Amino acid sequence: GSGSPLAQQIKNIHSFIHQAKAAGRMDEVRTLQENLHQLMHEYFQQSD
Amino acid sequence: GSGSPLAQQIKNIHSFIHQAKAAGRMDEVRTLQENLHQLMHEYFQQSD
Ligand SMILES: [Co+2]
Ligand SMILES: [Co+2]
Repeated sequence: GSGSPLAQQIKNIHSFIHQAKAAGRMDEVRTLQENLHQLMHEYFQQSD
Repeated sequence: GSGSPLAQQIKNIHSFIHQAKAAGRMDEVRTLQENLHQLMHEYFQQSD
């Protein structure tokens, strides 16, 4: 594929984590970290 | 690609975060999250 949709979502969530910290919303940071974790599982597949 | 040496380091650090959490070492989780953050900046060539 040429869209790299998951890489784009990862980049966005990364940015959103810094923004939530800057807003004083560490609660939102936690949820976004969980979201980033899931995306990393989708993107970085464990493989032989 | 997702199989580069850098991707392997990301996979490793990700696993180490789970292990540190299991050990109750949230201090180590934080340091490892900072390391993951840097690797993601390298891999996705993102700036803050
Ligand atoms: Co995981
Ligand atoms: Co960053």
